[PDB]
Formats: sequence, structure tokens, C-alpha cells
Amino acid sequence: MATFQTDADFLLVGDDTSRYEEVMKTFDTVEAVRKSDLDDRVYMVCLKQGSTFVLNGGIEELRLLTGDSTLEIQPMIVPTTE
Repeated sequence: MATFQTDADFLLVGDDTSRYEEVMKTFDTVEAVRKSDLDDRVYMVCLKQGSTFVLNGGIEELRLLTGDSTLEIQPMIVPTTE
């Protein structure tokens, strides 16, 4: 009962694993990934325009993929120009 759906890019926090790409790749909704210069333990996933990253099992199912319970998902905030 911890489903998670998002129709836009989001941030992921784990333990800095190279499998972060494969874990996200599992979701067709994922278009690309980028590491955070400020925080190495933070990654921003960019979904494909038109797709929707839905979690039928929630964040728990996602943690099983990479094999880390620390794996979390947060709403990526868009920066402002001037």
C-alpha cells in the first residue's frame, strides 16, 4: 500500500551504486539519468515526454531491484531563471 506514481522527472537517493542506471532502465518511462554534482548520493531521472513512472508495488519493489532499502524517490524541483 505504498504505491508511487509520477508524470515527471524525480530524484533518487541510495548508496551511490553503478546499478542505478540499470535499475531505472527497467522502467521504459525513464529517458536518461544525471548525477548531482552537489550530492554524489543524489541522482535526477528524466522521464520521457508522454510516459508515466508508476509503481504498482511502491518504493519497496524498487529497492529490491538494486538491492538497497535506502533507495528512495523524491519530487524533482525545477530551477528558476533569474
